[PDB]
Amino acid sequence: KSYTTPKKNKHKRKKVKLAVLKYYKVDENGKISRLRRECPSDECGAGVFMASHFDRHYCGKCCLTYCF
Amino acid sequence: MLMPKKNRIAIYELLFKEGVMVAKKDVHMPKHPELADKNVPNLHVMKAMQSLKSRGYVKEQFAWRHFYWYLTNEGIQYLRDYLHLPPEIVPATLRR
Amino acid sequence: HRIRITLTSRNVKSLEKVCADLIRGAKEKNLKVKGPVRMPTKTLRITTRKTPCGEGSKTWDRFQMRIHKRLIDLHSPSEIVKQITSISIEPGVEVEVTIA
Amino acid sequence: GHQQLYWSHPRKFGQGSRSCRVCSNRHGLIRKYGLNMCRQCFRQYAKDIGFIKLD
Amino acid sequence: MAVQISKKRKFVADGIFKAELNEFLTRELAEDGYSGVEVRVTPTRTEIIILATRTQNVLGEKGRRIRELTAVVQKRFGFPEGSVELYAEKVATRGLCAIAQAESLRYKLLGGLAVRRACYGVLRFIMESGAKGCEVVVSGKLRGQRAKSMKFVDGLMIHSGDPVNYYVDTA
RNA sequence: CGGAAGGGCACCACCAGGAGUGGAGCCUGCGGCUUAAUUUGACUCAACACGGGAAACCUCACCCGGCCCGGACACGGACAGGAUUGACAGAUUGAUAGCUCUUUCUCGAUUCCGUGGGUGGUGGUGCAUGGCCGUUCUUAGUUGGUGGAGCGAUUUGUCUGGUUAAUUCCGAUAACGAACGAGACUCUGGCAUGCUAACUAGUUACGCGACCCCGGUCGGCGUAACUUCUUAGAGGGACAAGUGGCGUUCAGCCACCCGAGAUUGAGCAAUAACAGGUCUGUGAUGCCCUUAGAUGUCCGGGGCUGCACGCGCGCUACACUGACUGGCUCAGCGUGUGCCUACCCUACGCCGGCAGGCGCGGGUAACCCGUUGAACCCCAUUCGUGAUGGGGAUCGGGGAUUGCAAUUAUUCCCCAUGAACGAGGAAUUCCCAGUAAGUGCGGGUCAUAAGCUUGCGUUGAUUAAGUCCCUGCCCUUUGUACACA
Repeated sequence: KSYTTPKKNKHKRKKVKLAVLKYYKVDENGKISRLRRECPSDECGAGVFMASHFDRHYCGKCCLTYCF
Repeated sequence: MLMPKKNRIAIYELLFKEGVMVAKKDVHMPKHPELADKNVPNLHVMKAMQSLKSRGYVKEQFAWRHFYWYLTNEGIQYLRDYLHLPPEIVPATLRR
Repeated sequence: HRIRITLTSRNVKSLEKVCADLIRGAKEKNLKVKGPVRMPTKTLRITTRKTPCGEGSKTWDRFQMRIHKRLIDLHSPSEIVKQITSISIEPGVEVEVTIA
Repeated sequence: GHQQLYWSHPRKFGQGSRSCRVCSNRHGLIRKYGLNMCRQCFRQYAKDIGFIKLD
Repeated sequence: MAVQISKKRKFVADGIFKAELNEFLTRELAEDGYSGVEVRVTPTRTEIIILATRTQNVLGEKGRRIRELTAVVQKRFGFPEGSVELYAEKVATRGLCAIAQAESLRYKLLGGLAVRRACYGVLRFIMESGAKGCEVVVSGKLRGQRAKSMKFVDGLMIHSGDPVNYYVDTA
């Protein structure tokens, strides 16, 4: 049957080209600079970066929040 | 059915160490009653065995609450090619 | 040394044959044996509808399951009791052996 | 979450937590002596269980 | 037992065990000629004779389906390793078995033999095997949409009383 | 089929009565009305406390909104420069659903987008069905083989007469040999002082201990025998056996001595049929419909209870043959700790009037509840014919139990308010012996729960041993212009 209220669309996945390129900062010597904070959790030691939002930092799958 | 790779390998390893496998008709189960070591939910077990059944690799039976699967030789060869195991070791249902 | 045998069964004459065989075995092995004591029977009563739906005259079933239980005491060691109870068993009678 | 609301219902009681062990329906359950099955399948399989109409 | 179940629940659970086991082997050994089971419980072991017609067809490839059925019972009923044993045995004088002739007749009708010829063949086979009487009632839709029920009865056949419980066989 | 004749049978029929319904209140179901929904099947016996249907969730099939794919598998694209899940913050939302909107972290080939296709459906179809149940039909009817009558459908056997609950037999007979049903069968109940047995039951005698004046009581303890009381096994006992009458002196009927019964009740129950109910019992199933904004499934709430009305099954009363208060005294069917299952029956001691709460115990059951100390009934005061101390509808305040959640009072208890109802019209239901009826106790529905149903126990009658008068059924004959009769 015909409807009046429009349906709610699916959340379109915003794809990110080369998401690892936005993590580190490269130098001409043999060193790297880490922009985003690593998560200090036990299940994710050092290989997992955290989200760099505009006001506070957050790690998703362990749900760890750092506010200012 | 997006499944964990660890649970998929565990259910296929149980299906390879014994070809016939049972399951309980209940979607709302946290853990499988036979393999209580891993997570392995019963809905994942039923849908993985239904995916094996729909392409004709296993035999289906039912007794009032429980789905029974009899693994055939084509399923033996498919699990061997999937797990990359040598053909010398055999499942326990052909043991004598 | 006072070892207790509980005989639970659904059928009547098969249980009678089993307990008579136990009596004859105890009499041939010549030990102090008490009489077989009859516990009172139990009639499991189920009253349901004959009709799958509820359309028609109100009829009711009487499903009756009659279970029976006897006990036999023996003044003998455990090897004699296991030797008697390991011979001539049939599916109609369940045997429970209590040491104390 | 979906995992937090897919099984948020307490099934510790009621006639919908229990069901038949043949049909898995929620009507006419014989919970007596641990049968846990409907009366139609009980009438169907009473000869296999052992219940007989004596009187 | 550590949980200490009652005997009232125990005999009922044994009856449900026999009913579910009978239905499972009826649905699973239908094409091979299933006719019954007989179970024996001993200390630490549980023997069971499957009573069927085609023993080679119920064993398969050197007891493979028998080992599959032992694994079915072991996985579903929680039995320990090697605590249950199955043995297939051939039905003597299978023409008197009512459910074997019933499964033969439904597989004939599934293969595509006609109803009248199939009932004549079943009745002739059981009267050659030697029986007191028969009652072959095939109910369903025949030669159209209206339900037409047939009935092929000859010989002595009792219907009422206590002898109908264990003097005839109904399938 | 006959408001045609001749017989027999039936308290789902009558006579004679007994208890009732229809009169009042309440509960449940149905129709109708209203509503987003008041989900739906069934409409005479054979629908209407029926679907085990005593629904806050679930059941739920209905409505209002929101998740998810649990769309397998195959084909064509996308992709490791990443196919696609999960994610607390702030707005939204109902929820601490990333369900969405702005910002980004994470999952790792399981997945996504289209085309075929499958699964699921308490969706429709019981006029497609299978199975089950009910009914025709609790009555005694039904069918081959051979032979006979008739061209044939058909008839005899399958009955003139007697008898029986019965096509049950006697006996004539174009019939003979037979078959299903009935009968026969199984179980339940009293008869056993005889057998088998008993420390999961008792009896008799003692050893004591307590009390009263040698004797009496003690479920207070233990033991030398036993099963009489308790239980369950083999049995036996009743068969018209005997006598007196009626009757072809056959089939059978009545009374009576002896005797526990000289007709206990239930189950099964023939051929053939129902356009009976069930697709809402099934992963029993055919056809049609939906299948991603779902008729799949889950969550939150409501509803299935709604109220100017009528009908059906039940409960309470209309009272002195009764109400209230104390004292006394008697059972058996039974049930009891769960695969998931998260939920058992309770002894005893304290807190409280109460519902109940707290602790250790017992019990997987003749061990513990429990000698199952249940009601009517028995005895003694209060009442005095007043809608009164009958009755408890309605309604307010409060306290606890079960559950995540009681509001539309889940249930239980305390106080208070105190309606109709003065034995009920036409009409109608059930029944004749431990029967009706009064009365209470168990199981199912159950977490909380019986105004229902099925079993069991106590007290326990009036009236009848007949009939086709009414309502129907079964044989014979007759008539038919009916054969969805």
